[PDB]
Amino acid sequence: SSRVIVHVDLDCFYAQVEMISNPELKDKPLGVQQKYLVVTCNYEARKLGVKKLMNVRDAKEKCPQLVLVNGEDLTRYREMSYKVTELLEEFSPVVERLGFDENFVDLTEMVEKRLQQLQSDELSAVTVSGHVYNNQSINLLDVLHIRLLVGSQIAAEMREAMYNQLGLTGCAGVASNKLLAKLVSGVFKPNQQTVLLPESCQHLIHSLNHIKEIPGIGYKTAKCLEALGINSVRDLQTFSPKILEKELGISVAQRIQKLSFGEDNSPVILSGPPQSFSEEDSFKKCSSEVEAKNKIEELLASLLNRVCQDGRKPHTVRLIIRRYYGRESRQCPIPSHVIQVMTPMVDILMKLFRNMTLLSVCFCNLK
Amino acid sequence: SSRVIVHVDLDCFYAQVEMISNPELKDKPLGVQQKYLVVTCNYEARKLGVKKLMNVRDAKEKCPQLVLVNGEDLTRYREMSYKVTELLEEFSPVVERLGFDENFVDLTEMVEKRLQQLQSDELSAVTVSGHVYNNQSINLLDVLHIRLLVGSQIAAEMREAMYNQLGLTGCAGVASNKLLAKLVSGVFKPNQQTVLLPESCQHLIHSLNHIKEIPGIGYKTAKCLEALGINSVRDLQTFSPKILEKELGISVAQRIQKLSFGEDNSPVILSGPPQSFSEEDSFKKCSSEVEAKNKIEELLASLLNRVCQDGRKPHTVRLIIRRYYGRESRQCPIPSHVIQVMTPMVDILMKLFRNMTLLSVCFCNLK
DNA sequence: TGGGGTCCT
DNA sequence: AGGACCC
DNA sequence: TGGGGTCCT
DNA sequence: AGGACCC
Repeated sequence: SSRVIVHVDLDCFYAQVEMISNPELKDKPLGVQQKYLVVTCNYEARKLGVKKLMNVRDAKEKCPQLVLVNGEDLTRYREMSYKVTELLEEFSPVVERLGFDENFVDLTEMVEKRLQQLQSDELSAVTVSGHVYNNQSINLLDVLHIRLLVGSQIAAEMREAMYNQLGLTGCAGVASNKLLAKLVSGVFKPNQQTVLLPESCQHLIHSLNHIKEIPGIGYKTAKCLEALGINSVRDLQTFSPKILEKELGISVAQRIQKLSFGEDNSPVILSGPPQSFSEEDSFKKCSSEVEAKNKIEELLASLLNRVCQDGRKPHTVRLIIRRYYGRESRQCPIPSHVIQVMTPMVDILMKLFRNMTLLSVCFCNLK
Repeated sequence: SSRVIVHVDLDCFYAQVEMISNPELKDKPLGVQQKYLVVTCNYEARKLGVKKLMNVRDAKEKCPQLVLVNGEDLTRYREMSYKVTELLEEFSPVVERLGFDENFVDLTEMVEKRLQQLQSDELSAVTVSGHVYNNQSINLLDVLHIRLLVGSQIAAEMREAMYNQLGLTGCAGVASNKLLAKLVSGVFKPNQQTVLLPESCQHLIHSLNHIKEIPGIGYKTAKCLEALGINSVRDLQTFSPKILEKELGISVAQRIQKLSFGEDNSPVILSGPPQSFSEEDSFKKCSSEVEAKNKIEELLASLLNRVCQDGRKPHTVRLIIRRYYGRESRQCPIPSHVIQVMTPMVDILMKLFRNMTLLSVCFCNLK
């Protein structure tokens, strides 16, 4: 029943991609910006206060030496993202993407195939590659420890190949399910890896400071957990199954309570090609109304080329909005013959507009 | 590009299935009932006024000689339904179900495979099997007429095999798309078949008396069409694309307007095994409230056995309701280990009940 | 106006 | 989750 | 608080 | 269609 999962997490991904394109930014503290935000920055900058998602100003007045590059156009990041995934796919086919810079790979079959290949002998010489989560002692006679170590060896090879073939660094974490692998991948933050032995599971999960830090617990369930008194991971573990059942509903509840013990049975799912391609414009005050379909000609132009390329054709169009959490969409089929340019598409987007701080087009339901 | 589609439509299906089970009903006018309704009756009864979906009383006082059988339990009808479909599948694999008693089969490849097998000779001796829609003359030199005739030959073989192997009669209609095949299957009503030549398409579509008779136009779009003045099929054909576009939305509108010309590009889709299994109880006044989960133990019992059997296991449960058009549901996952009896299931159905004229359970999302 | 079932938003 | 379609 | 993306109800 | 999650 037991699995060996690796979580691969690329360091400051857009900044890496930009640092490869312009090497005069390598030494220099680098911010990648979108509108008013600094969405990511390389190491040099991070250390001098720049962070997470700061202002192009609250972030410049915490570091004047800031280089900025625009990363609103996601194209190159998207391409390198799939290069990474394809590369992990070549190790083992079942790879799951999470955003552009994370991948889970189920290494179970591969770890076993290596283990069967060793003679009862070199097995005593199995070693770990990278850190062991809470500096825990390894027991070479524990079959689960041996498998996880062989998994940390695959992980280090994924990272070496990602570096040698694509020029990217990143972290990895090896554990027995996706929750834990992703929790432990970030213990040694910059370009390192960690393996979690079973005995330190509670240590890792109790090292969290709030239940929002558990992947799967979002902005909204966390506010509901709070309203109940639940704040630490231990409060969640010990809370009444009943009340939570009856309050977040059986599904959400009996799932996030397992997560609070480090238990998570969800399989790594094969992502394969994307289910949709969409593009957005942000702009606060700026869409008057009707005139700003011009906007609508551009996301199309961009998208059309991308949609093209993949080969597969979209059979659904969608348009999205906000005014001054709440966004609206209208969907419709894409007329069959127009599948097989812009012209009629703009038109069907323009009643999808009229039946109805930002605008987007999505191509969904590819075939 | 051109297709040959057959629509197979079983005569008074539940009554046939019951007439096979109890032959002392064969001569006798037979109603199959559910609650207060006579949902179907065989020929003998139909002719003496009994119809469609009448009262067990407004229908008995239009015919006192009525035998009634209960057909609330859909089990045997459901089994014979799939026997029919499997039998048509053996002619050509792409068969689409519509309710328990209709199937579309795309005969295009099969008609061509027969045509290639004939020598330039016997081709002049191709004949039709059954009626030609508006008594239209056949042109043996028209390649579309020849294909449709070979399609009426496949149809007659489907009907003979359905009769010889399963003991069921029914109608068939052969045409160039599903709209037309289904429109023309019912021209000769009891146990006969009709083939539609292209030149009589407008005749058939204008023989309709209201646009609700066009398959795809339902209760709600028909009321909207009315509100616009649109009543005949010809009003719909001639109505402003624009207004209708802008009023039912581009998708519904540009689709039902094509239908009003007899044009319909939708493929016959392979139904294969069912996407869900559900059971219902009706009862007006009767669910007090909480106590009537007892109800909830039964639909389960029934369902569990069925779900079992198919082999494939449901990963989603759902519960449905109405109070005194509008029904409510709550869905949730089925706990993994309980996939692999009743006990915990009733329980997860009973919070799905408490977060919340009739009740039902659905097993969906089989795997 | 039963007792099913499918796909779309 | 709910609407809309079909039998 | 960008500019993407996925699955569920 | 909209909510909820993740990066």
